[PDB]
Amino acid sequence: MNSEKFFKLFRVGETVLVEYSGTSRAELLLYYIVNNSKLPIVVDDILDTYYEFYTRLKVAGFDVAPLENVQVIKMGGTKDIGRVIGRLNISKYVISEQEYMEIVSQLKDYPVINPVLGLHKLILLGNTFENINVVKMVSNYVGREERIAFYFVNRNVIEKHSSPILDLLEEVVTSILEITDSGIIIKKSIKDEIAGKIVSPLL
Amino acid sequence: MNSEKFFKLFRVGETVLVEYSGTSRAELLLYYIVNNSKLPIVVDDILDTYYEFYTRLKVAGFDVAPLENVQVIKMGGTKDIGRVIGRLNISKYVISEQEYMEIVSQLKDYPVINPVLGLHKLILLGNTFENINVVKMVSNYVGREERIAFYFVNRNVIEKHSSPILDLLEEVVTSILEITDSGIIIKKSIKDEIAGKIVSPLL
Amino acid sequence: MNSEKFFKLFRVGETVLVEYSGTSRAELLLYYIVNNSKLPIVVDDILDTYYEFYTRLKVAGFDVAPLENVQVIKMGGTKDIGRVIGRLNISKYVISEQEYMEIVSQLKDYPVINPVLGLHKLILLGNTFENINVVKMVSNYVGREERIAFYFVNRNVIEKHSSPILDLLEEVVTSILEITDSGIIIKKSIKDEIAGKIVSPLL
Amino acid sequence: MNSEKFFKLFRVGETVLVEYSGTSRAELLLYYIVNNSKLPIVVDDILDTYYEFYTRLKVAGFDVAPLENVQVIKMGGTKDIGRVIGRLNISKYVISEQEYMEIVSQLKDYPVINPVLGLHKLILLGNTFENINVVKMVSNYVGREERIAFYFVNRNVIEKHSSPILDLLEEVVTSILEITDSGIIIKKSIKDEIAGKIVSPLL
Amino acid sequence: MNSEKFFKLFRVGETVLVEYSGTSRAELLLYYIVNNSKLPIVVDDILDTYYEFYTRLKVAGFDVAPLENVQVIKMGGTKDIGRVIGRLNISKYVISEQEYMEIVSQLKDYPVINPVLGLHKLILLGNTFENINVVKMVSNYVGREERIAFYFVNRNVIEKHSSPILDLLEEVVTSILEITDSGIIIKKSIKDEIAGKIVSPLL
Amino acid sequence: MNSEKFFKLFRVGETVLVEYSGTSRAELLLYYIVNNSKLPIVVDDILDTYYEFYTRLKVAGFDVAPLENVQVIKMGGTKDIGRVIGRLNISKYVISEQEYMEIVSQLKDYPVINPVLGLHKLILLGNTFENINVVKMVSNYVGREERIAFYFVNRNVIEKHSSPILDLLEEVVTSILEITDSGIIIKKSIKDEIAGKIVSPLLN
Ligand SMILES: [Cl-]
Ligand SMILES: [Cl-]
Ligand SMILES: [Cl-]
Repeated sequence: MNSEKFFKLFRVGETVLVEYSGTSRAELLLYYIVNNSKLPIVVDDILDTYYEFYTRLKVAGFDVAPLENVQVIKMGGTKDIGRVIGRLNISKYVISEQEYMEIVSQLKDYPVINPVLGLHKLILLGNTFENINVVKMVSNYVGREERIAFYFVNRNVIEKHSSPILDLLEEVVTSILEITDSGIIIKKSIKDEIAGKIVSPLL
Repeated sequence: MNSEKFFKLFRVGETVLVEYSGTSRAELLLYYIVNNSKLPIVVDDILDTYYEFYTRLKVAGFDVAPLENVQVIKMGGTKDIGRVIGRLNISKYVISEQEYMEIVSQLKDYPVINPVLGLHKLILLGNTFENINVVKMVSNYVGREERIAFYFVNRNVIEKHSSPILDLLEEVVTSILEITDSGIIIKKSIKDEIAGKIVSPLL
Repeated sequence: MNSEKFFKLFRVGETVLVEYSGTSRAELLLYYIVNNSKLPIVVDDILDTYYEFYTRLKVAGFDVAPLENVQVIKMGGTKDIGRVIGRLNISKYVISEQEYMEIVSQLKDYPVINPVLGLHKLILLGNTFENINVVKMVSNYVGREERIAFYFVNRNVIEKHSSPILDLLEEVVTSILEITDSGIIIKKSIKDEIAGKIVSPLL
Repeated sequence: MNSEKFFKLFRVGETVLVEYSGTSRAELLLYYIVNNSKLPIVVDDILDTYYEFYTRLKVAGFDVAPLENVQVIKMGGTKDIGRVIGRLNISKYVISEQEYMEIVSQLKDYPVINPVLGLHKLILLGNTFENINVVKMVSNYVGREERIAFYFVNRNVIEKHSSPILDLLEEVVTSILEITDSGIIIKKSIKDEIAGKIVSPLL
Repeated sequence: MNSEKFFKLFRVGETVLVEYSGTSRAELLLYYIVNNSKLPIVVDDILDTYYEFYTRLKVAGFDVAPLENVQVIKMGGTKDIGRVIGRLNISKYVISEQEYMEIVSQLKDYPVINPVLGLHKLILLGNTFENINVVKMVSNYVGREERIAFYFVNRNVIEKHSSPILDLLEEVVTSILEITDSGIIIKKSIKDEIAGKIVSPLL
Repeated sequence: MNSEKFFKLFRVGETVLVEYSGTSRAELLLYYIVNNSKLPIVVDDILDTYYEFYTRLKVAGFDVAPLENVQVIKMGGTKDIGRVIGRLNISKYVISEQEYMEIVSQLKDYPVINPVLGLHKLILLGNTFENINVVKMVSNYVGREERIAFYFVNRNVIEKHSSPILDLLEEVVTSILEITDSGIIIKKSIKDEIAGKIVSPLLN
């Protein structure tokens, strides 16, 4: 389907959890979301995960120019991809809400489509206490109508490291998508009209 | 069913465990209880869990005025939602029974519906000794006629952290409801007849 | 069946393990055993577990006078229910054998029905060596004709905390009953005539 | 089946592992072997396990005189049952072989039936290194024609504590019996073909 | 099935994860790749793993001269096989990518087929933090058109040591092959069509 | 089939993993390999495991003279069974490869059937790092044509202690045999013709 038709499945302010595995080729959905987007794209890049998506798409033969043109907010890492507009540090595997808000202030083209890559990395690295703060990190932004956030997370990484943390994560978001071989399953949604349905937006 | 009928399933003094998961959208049931209750609402908000429920409902388009109008006793956390009448500290992942009673003594309109949110968070953070004190906290109030308590807990979070603790919790409460896709199961009840039955008060 | 016929399933000196879960509402079987008992009742109350049973029954509308009139030996705890004839301190999660006998001497008119509540708590809290001491505490009393003991234990609490202890426990007792939704399963018994059979004495 | 027939399944020098569970009432088999023995009986009583078996049989109504007349070597424990001809301390959850032999040197009527009770307790108490020493002790006696040893072990206790240890144990013994609800299964035997067969000697 | 058609499944710059187990005889596939590659072969030999593949093929009766003539970069280990053009010390279970780059600067006949052997050894040895740096090492080269890398990893070793790590690895590579008894499963590929298909190039 | 045919399933230089369990009575297969053998037999006895196999066979009624007259290289242990031609020290649950070669230097007959007993014990006793060294110890001798080694290992003991280690072990060997009640399964082999097949060599 058309890019903007897909976004119509969500409301401004939502936090969407996109669960995928290593065989899912999640970078394809990320490309679909960024390519020819009608709204401004802002990527929160955790631990150089955007660079990984980028290189995989580049090798696949995609035109990565669109990925290079979006604005990015790095949280750790040393490989800059896209228009970096901010660089936050990660202490105790969590960012500074103070610094983060000071960075988005330079944005004024709201609303924006906000993909967040690499959250599962932070979770794998920390203990229960630090994992809980990472989730608080996510729930702290749910509802801010400045954007629609898409948290791409490798489901298995989180499940196997700490199953309780995955459950907390699915609880605080408003919608949950799961990339499977036959398409994208809408596990949870604000619109009961689409809950449990499977869509194939890339067709 | 009627909201007046749903509440009839319980009697004053009961402690009801409401088990849910990340895909349950448990906030819908909380909203239902808050918006259809004819008694005063007193929420025990553990670690800003109420703010998360409120935020999810708000984004979902619900009129959340009823939520801001209830009385709230905060245990930890920093996000105020509703009329906060007390703030307790989470020392050793538990709360003082003395300081709590000191706060609830300022209430006169009894009985009340008392939703408790975030207990699983407390449990997830503590060890077995601390978890036991949390369970003891819950059993110490079972039977007090000034209210009917609804403990909303993310079942998976507790079961994966300490399965024994989840079973202790289920033992000490008088009723147990579990939210599923088909509806709400009454897993345990004072009424020996309803056990195992499923109801859909929100349809 | 009327309680006194239920008691005929056992022989004086027996130690009966009553296995239940949080959804069993085991307090119902306890009430049945205590109410109108023709044999004296002596309750060993571990860590205020008797108060929890009492409280759930009271809220359920039972006439709990019978529970307040039986003799009780408390092991730890601060909630007094019934005629407390003794208070024993808990050290390393077991009770002094000397102190216990020192207390049971002030008793006459044997045999007695001896409900023991809360053993699973001692196991959940103690270390592996203390868990073994708990089982040892239980086996020390098997065979004494002055009573028939009923150890009410939350099966899941023990098995999910330390499966080996449950096995040791089941081995030292003479009879094992398991409360299920369909009735009480007699998992083990001295009488090969009832082993594997299910009875419903509460009807 | 009669005593002599059952014993013909084994030859002198053999070490037989008798696996059971809490619900098996293994004391019935021990009674069968003791009461029906033309050979002298010598029991290795580890951590008062003989006393436990004794007590269960007594409460069951069995005539425990035959158990009181066997010679016993105690390893730890404080409950004396039978004619104690020796007492040994358990160092690091193992037994000194030089001290054990110094005790059995007083026996002048060979061969004997040697039941060994409570081995799973020594294992539940030790770590891998200490557990390996226990199996070592067991394999050092295999083959000695002065007796036929029957090691009664609670299978689940060992398996849950250390599965590798159970596998090693089964490897060093010459015969393995497992008590089930339908009868005793011969999991391993020097006699080919009877492996996998089930017998009911207590019928 | 084929010879030159095999390499056509991949594009220059790809990173191929080849998953196998102890019963796969994965060396057969390595032999095939080395012996049928028209491009230069450069092997990254981690902890003398090339020597193990080599000895196994030699014993199987294969002509291993082709294995001895490829260029090799040893990462740890003391068993030289092939033509060692560089050696790297292992520190914190990873190597200096900077020194590695210097070592490969001598290569001037690009592209090359780059088999990497023994990665699961570095993973089995390190902790989570170190395992992440190993995966990081792998993702850093994804897309470099100088070669096509085939990482031979014992799947069970990684999965059983750190399941989260296996999922991270599968995520960062562009293609994944899994050796099975029925043939090679293409679990992931830049070509949508072939994903899920099985090929038997060794026929 | 007699040993002669059985050994023909393998070729010199191979390392064969023989997986068994406590109910397998693996000693019977060992007896079959030793009793039956035109080639010289050399047993690597780790932590007195040979004594245990010997004792079980003895109580079973077998003639154990053939086991008493073979050459043995002890790796730890206290029970002397067979003709001990060497004693090796076990440090960090592994054996020095420089000392081993010195002990087999006295061996004039090649090739020899080399049953290695008790490896799972070294693994059960060590951590992951020491286990990996044990595996290296096995892979370092894969391919030496002076013998055909048969490592008798209690699979469950290794599997339950460290599943990864078992997979690593199965990887470095050239053939894998698994003893079951219906016979010996050939889980892996250099000879594709026999792979996956089940044989019952103990049948006369
Ligand atoms: Cl309904
Ligand atoms: Cl009945
Ligand atoms: Cl055959």
